[PDB]
Amino acid sequence: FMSVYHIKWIQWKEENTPIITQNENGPCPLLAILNVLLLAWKVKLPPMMEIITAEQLMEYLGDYMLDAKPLNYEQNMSDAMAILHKLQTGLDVNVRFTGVRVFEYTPECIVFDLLDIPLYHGWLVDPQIDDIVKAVGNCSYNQLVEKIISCKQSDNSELVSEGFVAEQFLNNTATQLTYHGLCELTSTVQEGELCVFFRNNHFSTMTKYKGQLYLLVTDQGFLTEEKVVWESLHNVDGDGNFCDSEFHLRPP
Ligand SMILES: [Cl-]
Repeated sequence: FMSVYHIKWIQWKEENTPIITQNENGPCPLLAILNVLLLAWKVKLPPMMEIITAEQLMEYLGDYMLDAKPLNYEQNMSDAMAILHKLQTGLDVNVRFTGVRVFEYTPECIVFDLLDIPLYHGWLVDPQIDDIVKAVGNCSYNQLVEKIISCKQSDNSELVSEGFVAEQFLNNTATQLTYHGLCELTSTVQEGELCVFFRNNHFSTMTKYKGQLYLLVTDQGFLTEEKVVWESLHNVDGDGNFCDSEFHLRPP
């Protein structure tokens, strides 16, 4: 399977900087990870370049690992390279609902750790609602759907309660971003940090500028719109504000 991606050239901190736009693959982890490294100027593309294969994207990412090498790192780099192909053949990312950096460990955590790129989500139980805090506890998404099923079958009333309360949480927060998650993300990401944001099995490049969270606009529809670079993340539901590469509102 050969995939081709269109490169958008933007002015990022007053320097000519490429971003990879999504094709049929959509907002896959590979684009979100690459775009962090391109914006950080840790990977440079040829100034010509308009188009790039998934294969070349992979070569660039693996070359960046051998170049950023500073015996066991060899194993980890090799394991990361094998795992790196899962970044195109599905990533099973499993959040916990207790913190913006908390996920169930899967071997793909090897890639983010070796690349030293932070991974975040904002699917967070509101700590002010005690029955949800207790019902969800430390569950991963996958553990909670299992807990719901087990707990509804229980002869113990309390456990049947936690089951229904956990189901209510999943139904009511099905967008996979909560207001509390958005607040914890905003205060946790540092000014100018480049990072990956996980929501609804989609990966986005995220930054913070003057206290405000933005997602990099990767949608193919905006390839020639130089003034659409960032989208504000300021609410759980509805569209953010489209901004240029300097975070100013795109004129209507
Ligand atoms: Cl800036």
